[PDB]
Amino acid sequence: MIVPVRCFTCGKVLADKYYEFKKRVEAGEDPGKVLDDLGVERYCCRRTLLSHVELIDQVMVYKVY
Amino acid sequence: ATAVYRCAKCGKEVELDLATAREVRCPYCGSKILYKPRPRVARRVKAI
Amino acid sequence: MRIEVIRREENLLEFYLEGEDHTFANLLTETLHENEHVTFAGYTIEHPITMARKPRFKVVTDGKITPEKALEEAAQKIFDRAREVLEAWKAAIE
Amino acid sequence: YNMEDAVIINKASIERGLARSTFFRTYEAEEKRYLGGQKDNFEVPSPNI
Amino acid sequence: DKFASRHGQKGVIGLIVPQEDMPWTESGIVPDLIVNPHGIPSRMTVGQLIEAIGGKVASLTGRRVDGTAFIGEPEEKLRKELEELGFKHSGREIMYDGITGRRLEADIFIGVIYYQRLHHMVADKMHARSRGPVQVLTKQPTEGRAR
Amino acid sequence: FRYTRFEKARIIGARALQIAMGAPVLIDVPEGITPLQAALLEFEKGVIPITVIRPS
Amino acid sequence: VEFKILEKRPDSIKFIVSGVDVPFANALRRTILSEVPTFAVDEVEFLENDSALFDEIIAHRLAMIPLTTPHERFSLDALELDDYTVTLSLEAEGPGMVYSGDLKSSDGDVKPANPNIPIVKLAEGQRLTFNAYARLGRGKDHAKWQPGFVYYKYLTKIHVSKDVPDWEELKELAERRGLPVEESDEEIVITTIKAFYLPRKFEEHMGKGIREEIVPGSFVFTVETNGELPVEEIVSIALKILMRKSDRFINELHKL
Amino acid sequence: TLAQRLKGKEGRFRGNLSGKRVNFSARTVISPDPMISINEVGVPLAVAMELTVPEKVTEFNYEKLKQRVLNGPEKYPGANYVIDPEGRRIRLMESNRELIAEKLDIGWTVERHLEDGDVVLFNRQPSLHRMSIMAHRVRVMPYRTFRLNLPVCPPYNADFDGDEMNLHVPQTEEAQAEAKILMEVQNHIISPRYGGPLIAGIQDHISGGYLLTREGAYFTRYEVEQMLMFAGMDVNELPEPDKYENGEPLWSGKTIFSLLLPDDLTIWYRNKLCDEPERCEALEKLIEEKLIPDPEEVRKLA
Ligand SMILES: [Mg+2]
Ligand SMILES: [Zn+2]
Ligand SMILES: [Zn+2]
Repeated sequence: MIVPVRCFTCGKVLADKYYEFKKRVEAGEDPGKVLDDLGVERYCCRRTLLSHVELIDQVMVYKVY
Repeated sequence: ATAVYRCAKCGKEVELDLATAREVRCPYCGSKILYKPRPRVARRVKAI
Repeated sequence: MRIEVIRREENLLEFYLEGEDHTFANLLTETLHENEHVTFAGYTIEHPITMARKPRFKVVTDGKITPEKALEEAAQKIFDRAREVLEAWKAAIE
Repeated sequence: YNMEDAVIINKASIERGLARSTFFRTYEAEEKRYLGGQKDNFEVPSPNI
Repeated sequence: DKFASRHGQKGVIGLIVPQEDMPWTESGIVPDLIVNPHGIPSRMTVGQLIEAIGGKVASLTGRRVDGTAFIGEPEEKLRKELEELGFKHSGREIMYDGITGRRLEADIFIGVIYYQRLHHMVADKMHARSRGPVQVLTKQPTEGRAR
Repeated sequence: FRYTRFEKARIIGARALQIAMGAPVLIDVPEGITPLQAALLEFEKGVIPITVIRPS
Repeated sequence: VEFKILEKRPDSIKFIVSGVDVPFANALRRTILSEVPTFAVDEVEFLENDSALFDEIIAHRLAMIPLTTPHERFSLDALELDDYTVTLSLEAEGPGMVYSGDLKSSDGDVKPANPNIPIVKLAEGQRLTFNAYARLGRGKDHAKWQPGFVYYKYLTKIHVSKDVPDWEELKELAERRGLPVEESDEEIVITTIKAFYLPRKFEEHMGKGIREEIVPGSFVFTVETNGELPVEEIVSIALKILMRKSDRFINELHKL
Repeated sequence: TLAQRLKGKEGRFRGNLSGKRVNFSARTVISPDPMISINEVGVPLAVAMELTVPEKVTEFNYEKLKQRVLNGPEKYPGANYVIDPEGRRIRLMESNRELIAEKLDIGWTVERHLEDGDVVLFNRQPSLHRMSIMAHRVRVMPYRTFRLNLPVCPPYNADFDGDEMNLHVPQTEEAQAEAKILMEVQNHIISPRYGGPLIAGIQDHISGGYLLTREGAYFTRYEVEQMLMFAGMDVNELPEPDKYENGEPLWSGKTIFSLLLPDDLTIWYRNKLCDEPERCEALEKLIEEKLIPDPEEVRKLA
């Protein structure tokens, strides 16, 4: 539901640059170039960033207490 | 043996005694479903 | 580190090395292979779960030197090589 | 260890949160009322009982 | 723990191998899963290989690969873009052994495959009874694991 | 004369049952083995006293 | 032993090691991966947690946060790590997003390296308060203690004969991919400092037209860090750990 | 009514008399384990600390059983119950753990935890043949799943795609002896259905054997030593290398495979890799004439 902190393969941190990547993707730019300029070169980290979908915003609306 | 409870919908604190409760509900909004609040005693969770 | 001798012969030494993994085991085995007086030098892990940290080593020499001396020489060679690589790495940046 | 349809997983990947799952089980308790006014009570049972 | 691919390839975890012991490719990629090569051709599962190629292509390019039936991206096109990305057409990569450290004599096929964890976990399936409750009728052990 | 698998299993079971509730071992023991292992070593040493009755 | 540095970045280093064999390179890689110790969150004491994420998920996310390791104070090369505990206290109230930089560390030098790591989103009326206890550990026990990533490849030279058709395409592809290419009057030599794979049209020449040789005792190493330790100090720490392991083995042999 | 209680699959005769639920049994998923022998089964620690073997206290196992009692049920290797000679069963808790241990004597019974070398039954359902259950040896590992050696899988008709297997622990000494002698794994290698090998190598075993024994397959000294150590072979000294390449010795895979076979073994046949019958016919003819062909002569036309 939230972006993982590190890549599952090598442990490279990706949560810092995920929201910038998502914002640039919504602007219409090619996600490959966005990943390239963000330092995400290995396709395992690219797998982690691309395949992740944000869902925590739809879980926060259901309060539990 | 009365205790404080949290409402499911409004979320405000609801106070009632379950031992001698003729009916358990939130008087503020009429909701009949309540949540038991988490205790403030510190709990320790192992990181992975 | 701990050494537990299982079988000892006139030229053979078999021992468990508790607290170690494939890294130092492979390094020591190859360093022993670098020695010409060691006829046989092998290591194994009998189970990657129960005893993944307890490799078993078998060292058989030709009789010129004891297997313990060969293992000590291999460890000293590993230490010297690591020191040389560390010094080269420090000189590379500085 | 991947023989006969088996698979091998990475320890670091598992420790990094890959394929991590949580299992929820829900239990229910009802303060049922019996004949003659007898009913269940929600309280910590005494050791004497 | 039961893990299954989307093409009917299923199995339990055989070993939790540490990352230092796992092999890695020349590009610096350590696989998150290792499957036996014997199961791929016996069950005639080429869609798994096509999905691995498409997943690698999608990860490298950043664009999701369409896998729809009869209108999906052709396999040959996927191999073409994989070649244009700097990788081998077949998806094979030069891998080094994680224990010995030497280069493997065969180029290993590594790609991104969607693997899902199933609810048939070993935590809810392990049962162990020595002695306990018995049936009131036959004086025999009870049914199931809950009791 | 040879011992069948069923006869050998029956002899070992009887010897282990005897050892469990008495019947001191006729041979040395490794100080920690189970009575089944004691019966196995007794059979391996050829010292068992139990015979097999065969119809004739 | 000769060291040649190819690329240096504030989070990574790619270099060439010469004079060492395959077992030594593998041992160095494994020592960097699993033996080099760093600071990671080991335990979490929770006071309040009203977020969507569970306690275990938040604790695991905290464990994945890289923490700076003061290698000067703590002898990271020792076989026994110091039992020092660093407390990072967080007390945040929603709505908003909890970042790694909001943690208040009890030690100045032991702090999260990346202060822009999201942890959890808090809605209105949701608050999160905890104390995370971090201690030194090795990557062989958990992935949270890994200083980063490390790999190496064989330093291989690819000789392409000029009789092979479209050799200029291979030369320009290698030049585009940042590989050192030397040109002679009979063949072209490509130094594979990165992962280089020949196209399908050149696969038929891999036996007699295009050849690949492995430089004996030379490897290309790439080590990337997540900010816990300087990328130059990780190799030195791993080599010192190997030296300490050799000394301990010598001592054990003398005791035996 | 009574007729339906007696008859049917769920009836007393079938569901309660011919077959019934038993005690001291476990059941969980199986995972591969080539590192253990065909005689061994991977028993989880949680399963081992639950299933108990009742061992009578004798003059030779008194110290071991006393240590098991002193360990308790929460420490491995320990014990769960103690039965006096008169016949009262006492469960071992923390309070009476030392008191019962001090009271232990000859004739007492200790329900100790599953230890290494213990004989247990390993059955997979459905049991179509008598080879569907065999008596293995307990190997205790700290994980959760069962572990079974791969060559024993074809007897069980079991893969590792979520297969569930059961384990039965014999209690009486006679049952343990019967399991050890009759239903041991190595005693049922040959299938009685067709008189051929049932416990046999499959898949990766066959592929690795082909890769090792194929023509042109050579290995370095380090690789040969590593595989000898991995296979647990008692090869103290390496054999003479077959050839030297680039100044280093090389060993043929056939030479390494020959160390497995007994020194007095001689057999010739044709395998499934036959597509040039001329060479096979020449080899058969050469064997037929001399009956002891020279190894150099065989290798010339191998
Ligand atoms: Mg199956
Ligand atoms: Zn990655
Ligand atoms: Zn309310």
